[PDB]
Amino acid sequence: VKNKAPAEVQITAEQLLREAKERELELLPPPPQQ
Amino acid sequence: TRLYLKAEQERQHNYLKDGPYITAEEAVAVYTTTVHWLESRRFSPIPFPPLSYKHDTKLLILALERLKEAYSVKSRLNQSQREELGLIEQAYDNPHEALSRIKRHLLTQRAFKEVGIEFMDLYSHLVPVYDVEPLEKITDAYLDQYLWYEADKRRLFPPWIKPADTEPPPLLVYKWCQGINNLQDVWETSEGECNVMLESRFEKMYEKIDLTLLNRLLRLIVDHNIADYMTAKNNVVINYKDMNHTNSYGIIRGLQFASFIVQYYGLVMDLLVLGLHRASEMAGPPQMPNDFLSFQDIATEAAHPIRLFCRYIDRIHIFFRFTADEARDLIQRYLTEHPDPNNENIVGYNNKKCWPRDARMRLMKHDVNLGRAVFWDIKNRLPRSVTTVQWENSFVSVYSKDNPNLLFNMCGFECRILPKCRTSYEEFTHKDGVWNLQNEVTKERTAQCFLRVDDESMQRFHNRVRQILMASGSTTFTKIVNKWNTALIGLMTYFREAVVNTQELLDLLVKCENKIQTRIKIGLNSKMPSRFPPVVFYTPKELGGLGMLSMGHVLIPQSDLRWSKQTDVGITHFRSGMSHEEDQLIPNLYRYIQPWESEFIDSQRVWAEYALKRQEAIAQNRRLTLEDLEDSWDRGIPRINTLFQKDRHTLAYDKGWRVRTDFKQYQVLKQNPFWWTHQRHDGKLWNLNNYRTDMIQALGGVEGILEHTLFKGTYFPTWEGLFWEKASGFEESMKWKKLTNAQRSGLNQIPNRRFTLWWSPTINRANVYVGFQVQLDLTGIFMHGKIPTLKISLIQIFRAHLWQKIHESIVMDLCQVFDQELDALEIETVQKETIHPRKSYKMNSSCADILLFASYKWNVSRPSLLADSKDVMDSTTTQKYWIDIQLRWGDYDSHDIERYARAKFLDYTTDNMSIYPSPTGVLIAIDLAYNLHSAYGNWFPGSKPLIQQAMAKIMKANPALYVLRERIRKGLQLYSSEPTEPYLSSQNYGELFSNQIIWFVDDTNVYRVTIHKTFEGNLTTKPINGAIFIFNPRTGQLFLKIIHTSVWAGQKRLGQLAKWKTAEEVAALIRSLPVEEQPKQIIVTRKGMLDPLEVHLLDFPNIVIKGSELQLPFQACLKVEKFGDLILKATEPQMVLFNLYDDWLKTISSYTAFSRLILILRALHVNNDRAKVILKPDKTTITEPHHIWPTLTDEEWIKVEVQLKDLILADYGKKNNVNVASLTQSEIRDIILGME
Amino acid sequence: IKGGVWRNTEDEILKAAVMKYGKNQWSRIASLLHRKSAKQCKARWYEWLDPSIKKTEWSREEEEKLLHLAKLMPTQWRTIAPIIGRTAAQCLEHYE
Amino acid sequence: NMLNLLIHRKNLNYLHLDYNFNLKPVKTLTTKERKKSRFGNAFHLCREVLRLTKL
Amino acid sequence: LSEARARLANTQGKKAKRKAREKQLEEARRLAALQKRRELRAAGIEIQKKRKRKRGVDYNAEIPFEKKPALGFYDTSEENYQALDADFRKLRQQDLDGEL
Amino acid sequence: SGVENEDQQEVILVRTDQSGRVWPVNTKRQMVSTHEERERVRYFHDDDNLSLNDLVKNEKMGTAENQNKLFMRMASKFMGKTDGDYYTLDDMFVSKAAERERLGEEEENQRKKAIAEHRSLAAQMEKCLYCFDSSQFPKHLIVAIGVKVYLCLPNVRSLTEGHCLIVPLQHHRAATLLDEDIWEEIQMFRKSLVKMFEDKGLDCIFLETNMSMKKQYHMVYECIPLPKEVGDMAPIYFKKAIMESDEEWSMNKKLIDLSSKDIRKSVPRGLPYFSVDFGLHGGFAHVIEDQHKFPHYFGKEIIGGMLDIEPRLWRKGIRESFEDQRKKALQFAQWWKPYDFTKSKNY
RNA sequence: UCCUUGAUGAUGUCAUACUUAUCCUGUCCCUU
RNA sequence: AUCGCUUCUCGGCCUUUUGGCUAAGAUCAAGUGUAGUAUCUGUUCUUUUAAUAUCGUCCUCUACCGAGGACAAUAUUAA
Ligand SMILES: [Mg+2]
Ligand SMILES: [Mg+2]
Ligand SMILES: [Zn+2]
Repeated sequence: VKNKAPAEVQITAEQLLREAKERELELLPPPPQQ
Repeated sequence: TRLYLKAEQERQHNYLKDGPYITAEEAVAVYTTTVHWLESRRFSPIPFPPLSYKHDTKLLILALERLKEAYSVKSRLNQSQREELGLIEQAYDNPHEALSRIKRHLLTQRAFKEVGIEFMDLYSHLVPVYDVEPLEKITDAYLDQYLWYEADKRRLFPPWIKPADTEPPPLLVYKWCQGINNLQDVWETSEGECNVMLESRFEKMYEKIDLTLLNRLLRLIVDHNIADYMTAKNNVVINYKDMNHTNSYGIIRGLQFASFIVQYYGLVMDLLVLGLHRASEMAGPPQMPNDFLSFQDIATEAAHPIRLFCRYIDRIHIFFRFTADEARDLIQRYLTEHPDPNNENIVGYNNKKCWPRDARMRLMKHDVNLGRAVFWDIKNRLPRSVTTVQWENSFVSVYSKDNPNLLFNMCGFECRILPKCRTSYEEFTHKDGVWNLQNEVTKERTAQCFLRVDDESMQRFHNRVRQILMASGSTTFTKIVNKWNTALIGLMTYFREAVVNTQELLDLLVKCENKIQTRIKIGLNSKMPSRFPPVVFYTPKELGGLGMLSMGHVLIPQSDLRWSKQTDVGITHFRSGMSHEEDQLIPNLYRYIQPWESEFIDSQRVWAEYALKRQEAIAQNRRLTLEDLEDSWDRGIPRINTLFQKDRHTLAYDKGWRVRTDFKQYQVLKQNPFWWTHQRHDGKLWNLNNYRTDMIQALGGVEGILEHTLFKGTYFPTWEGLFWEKASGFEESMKWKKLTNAQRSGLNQIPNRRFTLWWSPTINRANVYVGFQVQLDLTGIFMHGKIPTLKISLIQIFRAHLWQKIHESIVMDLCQVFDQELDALEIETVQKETIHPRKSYKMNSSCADILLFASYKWNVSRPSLLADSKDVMDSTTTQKYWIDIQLRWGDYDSHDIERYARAKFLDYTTDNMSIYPSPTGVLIAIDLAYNLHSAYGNWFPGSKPLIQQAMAKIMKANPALYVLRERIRKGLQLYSSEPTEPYLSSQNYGELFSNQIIWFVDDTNVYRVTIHKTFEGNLTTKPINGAIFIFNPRTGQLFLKIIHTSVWAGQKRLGQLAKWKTAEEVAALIRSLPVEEQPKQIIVTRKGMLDPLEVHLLDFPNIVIKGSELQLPFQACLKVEKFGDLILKATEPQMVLFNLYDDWLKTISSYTAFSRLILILRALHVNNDRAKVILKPDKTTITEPHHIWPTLTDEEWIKVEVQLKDLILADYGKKNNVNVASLTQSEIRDIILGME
Repeated sequence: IKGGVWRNTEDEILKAAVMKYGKNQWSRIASLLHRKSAKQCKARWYEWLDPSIKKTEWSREEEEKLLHLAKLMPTQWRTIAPIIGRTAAQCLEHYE
Repeated sequence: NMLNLLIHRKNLNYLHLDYNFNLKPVKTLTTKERKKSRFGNAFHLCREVLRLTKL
Repeated sequence: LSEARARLANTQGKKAKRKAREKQLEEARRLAALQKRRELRAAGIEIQKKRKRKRGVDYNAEIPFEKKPALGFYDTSEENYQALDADFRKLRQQDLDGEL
Repeated sequence: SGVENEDQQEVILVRTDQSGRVWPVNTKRQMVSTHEERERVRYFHDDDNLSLNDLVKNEKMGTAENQNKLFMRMASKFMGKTDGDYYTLDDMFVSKAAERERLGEEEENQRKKAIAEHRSLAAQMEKCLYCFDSSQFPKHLIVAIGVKVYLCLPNVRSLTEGHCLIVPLQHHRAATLLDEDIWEEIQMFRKSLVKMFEDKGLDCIFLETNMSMKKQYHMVYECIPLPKEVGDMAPIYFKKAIMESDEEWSMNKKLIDLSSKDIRKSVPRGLPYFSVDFGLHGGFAHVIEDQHKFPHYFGKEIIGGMLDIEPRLWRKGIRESFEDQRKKALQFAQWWKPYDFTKSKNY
């Protein structure tokens, strides 16, 4: 059951930027200790 | 476009900085002049569209139709088009919600979303195309419809506002010419009188409409809410890719209602030019307004020098009549304000260089000063902040005692009128380019009008053809030709008779026609060298041609007028049009398109004639019929057939549609040549069936056209019911949704495949392409050149070794014909060689396709043809006889099969590369492309009438040739109802009773269903036991095969495999039956079984399968209670035997018994209850359990036959309301036996 | 089947997408917000999300210049709006 | 001999010049073999001059 | 919101993403061939391999495009440098490169 | 043949061609070897498997495309670019005769015929207003029931007064796709509705609109009665609107005349044909190409335009009271009581 | 000094659920 | 105060960082169904008949060898 109600957090753009910084889809892992 | 928007942001900024240009004294003058005009005409202002307006849904339907016409040509749509069509369909499906929405936007909305701009490139100038939001566009379109309807009711626009509904632009020029002629003493120059013709424009009329003053004038006209909407709508943001500005000064041309604003602002400036007095004299009184070029009195005509005045959208045309006093006074004023001491007015004066030297305007000082002075006086009447009039864009022409001509140019063509009283010296009338325009009072021709096409319209047509040659869908050959035909008929049906008087336009037509033909040829690559056949272009699109129209003197060669046919006698060569003539010259369009003067004379005639016809047809009380209407179908100014438009009652509310279609150029990106007309109101206005008909007659007739094609390769008996099928090609969803226009660089000739296949016996000729002429792969096809899609077609037609299999199927069939005629001729045994299989596609040599082994000797004859008669002679050549079988693929140059046969005989028997066992054999040549066959060789007695009948049989029954023909029809997508396999239809019924074994097969009662109601009430469908009815019409033996319900476990919805189970059971029955009782013919009642049985009897190749037009009542035989109880009570499939001729053949002929049985079964099918009563009237009459029908003497059989005959005939006459006492015997036969 | 009412989530994704892609790539921003087109994203930006749009209360000299320009340029809110420094919709609404 | 020594030096073993100076591929060629074995107007023009002389 | 974060994170195109995966695959096949060669040298099997390239082996063999240091006014023929300590029981691939 | 157990049942895998004949369906590239010693001996990969009788079979059973299967594959990416001469599209086509992936042609064909075709048919069948055991099926607009066809009344506000339908029991999609027994039973209903409407003083127009034969709509045969002073003008309106119909510069010579020949032997089995009939005398026919510039209604637009009816009636309909207003069938039944031929039990 | 060789079977397989170089689309619902 | 080590704050280096051009290069859209691949869960091997295909001897041909034919059971699957 889905409820329509005005929230409290009210997600913003800088929250999207901060949660987008931690995705890390371009940081290759370092080579293993050989 | 980027430079234009830089300059346009500059202009809007300079307007917001430099204030109004309008100089408010001048704006008060404009406003006050408009107020005095509107109170002079007693104008009633347009209200807000009312809440219960009775005409509102009509105008809404009209506006939605005009918005839907924009996205009709294309089929690629983005999101904005999808939203726009969704809103149009919602406004159809709920009109009152849409009208509430429109009226709510008209009351409230005043800020609007941004509009887009792009430019249509017309190659000489650019046209703005505006992109408005869909909701706004619907509201604007309804507003435009309402404004034009209320403006035409209230008579807002006087008749000089020229794009009016009941006037084509050539009718406008014609009315202008006869209005000049019908002015009082207009050509007299005796006391000193001048005529002046000024033609100019309002240079930046659109660009300079101040929106505040526009609000003021619209609040004079319409309600203040409507005027505020129309003013605030013009002030939007214009976007292009980066660029955003605000239209603060000009107007937006692309708004749906901008046409109304333009024509009304032009009315205001017409009041500025003419003055209120002369404009009121032209409009007449409001209680009795006059039409366009007519005054109230002769005295009101000559009151002022301005005589005639029209305004096309931003083009001005005034006519002036001056006495010498007024002329000298106005020249004095011009020379006062602008003196000329060096006589330099004759230098900068432009004259028309189209006309010859005697025909142009002379340069006299008085006439040049008068033209410049009249231009000066009209130029001073307009403030440069409102609009201006420039000398470099205008043309003035003065008719005087020194000038015998006045030149003018009103619509897209120019014309000069010359009176007979002035210098003509030869009163002639022969040219169709002229107009003999008569004076009204005297009913005598005073002047001639000479018509040429303007150079700008010629350059417009040339740029139109240049656009056709661009636009990357220009490699489709029907896209090109249809765009060419549309542009050509737009040009001709606009400029009808002015085209032949203009020689440069005719040369331009020939040049552009050769250019688009060269584009098609380069699309086939064709070569630079000529003798490409013009039959592929001008052939109507129904015969597979392009349907290309023509306006140039092109001729077809005499070598194209050759054709042929192979009948039972042999090959017959027919020829078109040979006595000595070369007059085969492509029927070009000017003869078949009526000139405008004939239109204008004929139209009043046919409308008065139709009025009298429907007046006498309503007093005689009959509704109008298609014949008397067909007398005058394609004739009239609005074209009499327009009275039968789908909706005439809603087109009575569509006003102002000329200017609306002329301003669709700023809304729609597509340019149409019919910007001046529309078929909804004006009619079709051209008809080309005579043109198409004698195009077919000029190319050589239908027979002479189709010999250029692979029509003979398709092997249809006739050409009549052939329908083409562009709905199943590769242009499909994958092609439509293919994204990436570089796809259309390799796959660009794949639309052209069918065309290239169809005309392939002329494109792939030696005399069209000088070429290396390689042989195609496993074929006897030689490809001349590298035609882009022909090889794909010929590989897909001859897929999986079709030449080899056709060859070894004709060899085997001809051997099998020789395998049964041993004891008629002199034989021992026929034998088939096993040569290398690479001999079918070997043109240089061949070896031996059969070898005969004659008993003693054969005095054969001599080499002759297959279609020769006589002359048996020389030496005997024991034991040896060879035939060869050559398969060729002929073209138009070389498909004479007899000449080919004798040529290959004389080339193969007289060399060392091909070695034959004997010198006494024959080769048989077959042209697969034309289905021709012949032979040439040594014919021994009793062989030629065998080979004639044998080849005639094999050329229509070979299963390999069937695969060839069906693959050709497959690749050509060409279909046919009216010819089929020849049925049993009427005349073949006598052949039912021969010595052969013939079957009737009826599967009508196989898949029978019973419907019953469930607990839901919803009706469901359950099967019952069915049967297959097989009947002998020559013995009477019956095969009843009961089809049980169990098989139907597996679909039980629509079935569709029933036909297949029936064909499978018939094939299994013939398989179990011995070879003595196998049928020769199987004739089926239902045509749908003709294809499955022919599949399942491929193991039995000797069975002919025929359909019946003559239907038989064999379904009624299972209505009998014995058969019904045998079927419905059964639980196992079984074959039951019967005989419906019960004991009749002891005393009756098979056909009499069959006719009696058809009478009985048809009476059971219709009479029922009454047939059973009449056939069983007495208890003492009995029937035997080994039989079906009662034992009767022959007279009793005659009695019951006459009775059931009356049962059939009376019920036919009852169900068709016809008398049975007037029927002829053939009609009675067609009622009883089959169906007429 | 595009548009409707704008929620806070779509507007914050629109703000972050203008921060990433700029004010000259609206079809890359409208690919990030379904049921909203590029014209709708551009209009929503310039009409409620540009930080030059004065969402504060109208002062006295602003509404005086508003009445002067609206008497001075009748129903020309796209022309009046850059002079008094408000959105044309806000300008029209406050004039009414 | 000159023309098929030019063929055999370019390692184009999948082509065949017959004795009447027709150049035909022995097999069906890949995209790389077809891009490799495309001759110009010099080779083909000399081949056709030799075809005329052999006629 | 998930697509919003995943598209605000990305900056790389097709070729950069295939080259990063190709670098990881090259590292994996290098460690695999290293393990195979280390086993073949540990048990002791002297299978030699091939090389088919014009350049590339010129790096360890000698000084690639060697320029001699220009000589003058001071004798420098006597002095020399001391080679690096091998120490192949502590030394790692990370150690030669230095910390990231 | 194949089974395809569609969630419980068994459906026999069958394929339809363009001509609507229903056929039972039986159940890296390596560039195979298209040559011999120096000589070209076969093009496709299976040129030596097909016998002549097998070619006759595949020509009779085969659907009418044979170009599209190759054109779809070579229309794709990485196919190279046609550089004018020496590599045309003709020899690009030859180079794509590779080795199919172990009866992959068979699997794809089977998959298309079975799963796609069956799904489309089922979807049409379940949402069909006709074909009795369906989902919507108002069931009280039924007036008649025959051997294989019946009379129905439309689901919407019914453009004219006695608007009725002649509908078969099964999906058949066309009249040319019908067999003669179903067509002769439709003509009996036609000859009865003409005689009923003529005795009321009205006239008859029988429409049949068949769009593209790949969407599987049910066959319906319209009957729209309108007054005799309007029905005498009815051939003129259709003669005018059929020639000013579908795309200009057509191929097939618009306005086929069916007065003597009739529909079955006038339009071939397989292609769309809007057709019109005026009472008992046949009217006109029009083979439909360009399925976007031809409305799917087209006949009620002309009839509702000559009767001056609003456009909501013909496009999208107006729904009625689901039992109350749809008891016009009571009025239609007392009209059709003397003219019923589908029974004799009237004792 | 736990023993301490010249070497032709081992971990699988099947089913279900989640995402394509295939598959088919040019397409619609529902109340006043 | 001076020198050294360790917290803490901050300034300057931080272009060490956005590595071209064209018509903002262009355009802007989806749903369903099947097939294939991967992952997870559950449970199995080693130590008579039917269908299809084809070393010894004898004969003939050609220069001990080769080819051709005939003859003698063999292999697979299921109960
Ligand atoms: Mg990309
Ligand atoms: Mg390229
Ligand atoms: Zn149905």
